[PDB]
Formats: sequence, structure tokens, C-alpha cells
Amino acid sequence: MTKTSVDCTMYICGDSTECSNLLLQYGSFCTQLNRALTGIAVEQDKNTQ
Amino acid sequence: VDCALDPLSETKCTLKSFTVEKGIYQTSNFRVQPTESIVRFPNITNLC
Repeated sequence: MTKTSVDCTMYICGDSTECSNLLLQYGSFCTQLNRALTGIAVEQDKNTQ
Repeated sequence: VDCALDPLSETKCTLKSFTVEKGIYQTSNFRVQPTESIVRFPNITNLC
């Protein structure tokens, strides 16, 4: 399936100083999501290979 | 290791390990901050 990579900081907070600090407080929620999506993306090609 | 010293240096900061193995890593997401602000308006500019 199409490798979908979506950055969670940009989606959650659109160019806002206020939004970034509060997002940092949750603690890698953004970060955890990227691995799952990046892992999926690699697998789609890995699957192809 | 400084986070923002180098493209290489930045990679380490995200990885959080001093030695980085071969591969491709994504450090940060880049956008371009707006240079100016613009207002398109109706000048009537009437007092209340």
C-alpha cells in the first residue's frame, strides 16, 4: 500500500508557537506515530522486493 | 554531540546514539516560514 508518511507536529499544530510547546508535553506521541508509518512504508517496498 | 551543529550531527540527536550506522534517517520536517503578512481589505474605513 502507498507509503504514507505524515508528520504529526505539522498536522497537529499549523505554524503555531503555542501548539508546539503543549504538544511536546505529551511526550513523543508524534514520534511514536512516525515509526509506525515509516515501518509501514518500508514494508510496502519490502513486500514488493 | 550538538543537535544542530551539522546535518550529520542533527541525525545523531534524533537517533540519540553517538555512533550512527549506515542508512537513511529523517531528522526534521522543513517548512518555510512566511516572509511577510498581507491584508486585502475594503478601505471605506468608516468610523463608528
